[PDB]
Amino acid sequence: AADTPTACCFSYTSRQIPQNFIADYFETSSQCSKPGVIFLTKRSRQVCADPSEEWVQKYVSDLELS
Amino acid sequence: AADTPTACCFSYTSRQIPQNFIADYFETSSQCSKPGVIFLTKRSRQVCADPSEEWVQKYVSDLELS
Repeated sequence: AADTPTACCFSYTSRQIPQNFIADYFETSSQCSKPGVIFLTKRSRQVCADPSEEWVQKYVSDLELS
Repeated sequence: AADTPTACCFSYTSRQIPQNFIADYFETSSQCSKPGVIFLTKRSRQVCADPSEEWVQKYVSDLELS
């Protein structure tokens, strides 16, 4: 599907998520004013995170290697 | 719930949706770069629509007045 709305991030979480709550991730479209990663947790919550930060890169990396 | 991603339209459906498919609507955040209305259909398709189009204005008013 699409003309689906596209997910964009305008603020980012202050505080790092327990890595074992993390089920998945994606990168927000380049169409967004800001760049971002969206982590999907096990409860299926979606969280906006700052792609510059180490923990998000780590978590993304770990997710891609698994 | 937040820090959810916010929904933004980057383009608009170009065929008017038959009105009796419409289940609901929301307006996109003013943080998006473009205005929008996301219509939700009876089957749960989310559809981005130009709020400056006449039929969208109509559908929105009809939803609000019932």
